[PDB]
Amino acid sequence: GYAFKPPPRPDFGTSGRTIKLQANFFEMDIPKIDIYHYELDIKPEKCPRRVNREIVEHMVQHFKTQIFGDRKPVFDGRKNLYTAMPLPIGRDKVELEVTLPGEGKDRIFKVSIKWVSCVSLQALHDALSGRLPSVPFETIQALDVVMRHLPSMRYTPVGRSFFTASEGCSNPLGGGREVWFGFHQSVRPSLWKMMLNIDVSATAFYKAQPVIEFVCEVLDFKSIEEQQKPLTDSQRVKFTKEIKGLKVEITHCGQMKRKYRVCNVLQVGQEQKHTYLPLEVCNIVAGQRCIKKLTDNQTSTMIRATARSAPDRQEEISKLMRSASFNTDPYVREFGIMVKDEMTDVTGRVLQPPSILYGGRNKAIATPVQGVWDMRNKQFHTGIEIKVWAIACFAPQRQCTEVHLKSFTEQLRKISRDAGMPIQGQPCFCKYAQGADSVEPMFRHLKNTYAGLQLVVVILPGKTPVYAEVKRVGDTVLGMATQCVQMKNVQRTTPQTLSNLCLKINVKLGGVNNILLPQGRPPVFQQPVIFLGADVTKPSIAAVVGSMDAHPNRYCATVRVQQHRQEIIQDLAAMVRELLIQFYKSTRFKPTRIIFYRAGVSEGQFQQVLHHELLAIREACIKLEKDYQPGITFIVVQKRHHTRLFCTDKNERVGKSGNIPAGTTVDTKITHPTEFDFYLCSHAGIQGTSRPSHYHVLWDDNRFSSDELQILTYQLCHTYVRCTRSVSIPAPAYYAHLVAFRARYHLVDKDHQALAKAVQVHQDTLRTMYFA
RNA sequence: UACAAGAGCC
RNA sequence: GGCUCUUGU
Repeated sequence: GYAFKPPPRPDFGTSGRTIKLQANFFEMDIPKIDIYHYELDIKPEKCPRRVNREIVEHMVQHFKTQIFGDRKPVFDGRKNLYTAMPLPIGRDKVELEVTLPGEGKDRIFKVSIKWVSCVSLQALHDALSGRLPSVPFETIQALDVVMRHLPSMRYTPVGRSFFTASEGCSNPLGGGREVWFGFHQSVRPSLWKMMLNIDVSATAFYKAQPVIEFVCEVLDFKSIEEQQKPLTDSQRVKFTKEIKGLKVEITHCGQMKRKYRVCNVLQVGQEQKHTYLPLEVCNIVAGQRCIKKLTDNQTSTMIRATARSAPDRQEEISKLMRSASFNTDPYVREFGIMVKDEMTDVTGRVLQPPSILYGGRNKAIATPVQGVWDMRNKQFHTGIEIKVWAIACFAPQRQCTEVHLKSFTEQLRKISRDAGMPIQGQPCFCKYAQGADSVEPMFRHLKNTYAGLQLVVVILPGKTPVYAEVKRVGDTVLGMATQCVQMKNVQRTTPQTLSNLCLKINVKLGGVNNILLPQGRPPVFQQPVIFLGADVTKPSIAAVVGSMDAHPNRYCATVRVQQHRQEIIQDLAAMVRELLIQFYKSTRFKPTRIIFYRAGVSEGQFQQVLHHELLAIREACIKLEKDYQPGITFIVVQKRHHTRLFCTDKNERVGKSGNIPAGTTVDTKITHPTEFDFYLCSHAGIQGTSRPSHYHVLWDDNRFSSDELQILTYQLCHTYVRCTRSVSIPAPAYYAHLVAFRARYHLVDKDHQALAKAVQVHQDTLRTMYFA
């Protein structure tokens, strides 16, 4: 039924200079054997995943000769149990009773092992060979979890990651926090091998040491003898918050050991048993995190403990590939899996960054220095005659101050005359309001008093719903376009920092700031073209931005509100109806090429977002004007993945980060062959960072060649408003993120009546922006 | 919310 | 979705 699939890729890329890169991939030889599948029905399910792993280890170490023998399984810690060899258990569902011995009451786990399937590895063989259209994910998770279970004992796995132990090292941080610098282990398909994907993770952990030192260090009370007088109930309530939910165990029973469960306060387990453990006998076994409670400065320095440069990331993943030694891993090499520790050789395509045209008096050309360029006193295309405008500071009055607002305004108009704006005069009204209570009479006063008001400036303290109320009022009620600055960019200013604000408020009303070179433009630009971008984000968010003209700066935005915990677009018809009628109003020309975008989508949701975000635009385009179906170039970006690219022996080291140069498209040998995709990194040296941006283009209507698509997408990265810094993701996707957050705030002041009473967006703002 | 880049947070 | 820091033009 789901025949509305992404098309196969028509042609590989050949443009630009070809580079031989070293990706974040590790070559490995995968055999043709079939991995079997078994299910674990665990009773009870109140125990966590680590307790399940310990009990499965107990029944291999206790019932070796009956279920397994020398053939041994591999384990996914919640339900799944895979094995490369044929286990001697078969169809027989043994409801094995795990008997951990105890003080009278033994810990009884009722687990049943049942054969489910024999997973054919020839399916993934046909997948990476290119003769299958789509790569299966169940078999890629089986190949992932082949290499989990032996490192599951040494590194306690949560999510799809690993949490390393202190291999001869130590780390204190304070407040009961330590960093467990493991790694995000993954495997991704390719052409030749299903090469491994290792990225460092480096998260926090709540250690594996008993609760005496915990009450020594977390409550900062190392001795209770000095605290002779007891405190109030607050330490008891904090004890109830923190101590409950952390598993302890006994060690006062000789060789007989077991693991206990904590649900009451320390009143371990039920109150009807005879095993109660005070603070002097509790021992916490590893595997406990995510129930953390501390201030965020430890989180920030823990983020610093992960923040590593790209050559440092090369050395760290190379050290991890040496020290963990997955070829020396016993059950992995018993499973027929061996890896190649050496970094791969991948063939890529570095791109010439396109020369842009800015208009104005000179109309000369500026070229990017590997994805980055500055205007540097070069006038843009269409400046806008700003005559009357207003300031409505909705921060408290001490923050937005008068002489600093005057110097911000003056340096804004002076750098905007340097960049080519005819800003006429000071703003007429500079009012200093308080908050979300009284937003409406002064907005009515600004609408009725100053006729033809062009822009209103709003100053905000931070994340607060006076912003939410002013955005809802300004884009639904009466209709002035609201641009918002915080004082953190007003108090400290640099010419870049306010030049980019003047070019945000340039396009806020509407105008053209940049145009690509007609010689440098792809042949899509010889026809009219609509650049579209979607975003899914307390009801939830539907928000889509489309452009206005062939000159790629003028856009406009739509907002709707949808039900929560849903990441689909369902009201797309009204959105792109408004976008294409505003295109028709803007240029008197129906655009011929649709360039769709969406930022931040899950990898498994692609067929459903294809189903609801291209059939909806098709039933909208039959509703706008008859015999009008422009070709859609649907590009779905990812921006969060564990797949990196590293420079070839530092041949072209750029920046202090040491990452790869900008535009380095890689489609062969590490990207998925069988579908329509490419990697792209349009970045520079920032913070110490290794990254691409996976532009998995999900639909091309007329099936243009991907050589044109990648250079058009690189240009569209260099058609942002803030194109002064490399924006890495083409412009309507990031506009869509802004307008998505806008729809989010549009409904916070409060079935769907509260939603339906504040969605009637005004006609005086849908021609303008409310997001940049 | 000048904008960007991304480690997780919890 | 959620923030919280670091480095930047």
